[PDB]
Amino acid sequence: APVRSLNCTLRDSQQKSLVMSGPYELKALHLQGQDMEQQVVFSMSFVQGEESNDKIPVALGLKEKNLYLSCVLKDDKPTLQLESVDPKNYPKKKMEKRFVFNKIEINNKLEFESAQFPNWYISTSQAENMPVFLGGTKGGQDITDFTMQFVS
Ligand SMILES: Cn1cc(C(N)=O)c([C@@H]2CCCNC2)n1
Repeated sequence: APVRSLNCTLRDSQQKSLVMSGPYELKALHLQGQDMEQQVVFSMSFVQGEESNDKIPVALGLKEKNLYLSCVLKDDKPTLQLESVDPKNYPKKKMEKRFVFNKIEINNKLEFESAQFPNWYISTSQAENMPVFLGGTKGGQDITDFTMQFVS
């Protein structure tokens, strides 16, 4: 059958919202009021992959855009990128592994681990106006847990 998807927003556990910071970067900042329209709306697709009660493979596309969050090596390091795809072919149920995150329930919140790079997570910084990135160090003040808000 088709792939199933939900529209949603994400905020980090410090309650920063995610906005596009150019065509291919996301940044996290504290947002409230009129400026909340700036936040990115995701289409979260429920994709093929290893699954358990608390760990659900997803892709994170930008709603109304042929753009997906993507985990690749860049200058020999696992990195988060926004990658363009052929809009005729996406979303699909068998997304390529660079596009897959394991959405994990953690202490009433959500973590997004790279399926491609075990124990690398979608991360934000403490400071505002910094990129969303793929973090692979568990020590430090980087934020790896989020809440989801459902969108019409
Ligand atoms: C058509 N469209 C979809 C999205 C999105 N997936 O976030 C957008 C952004 C929303 C934030 C304001 N700029 C444009 N525009």
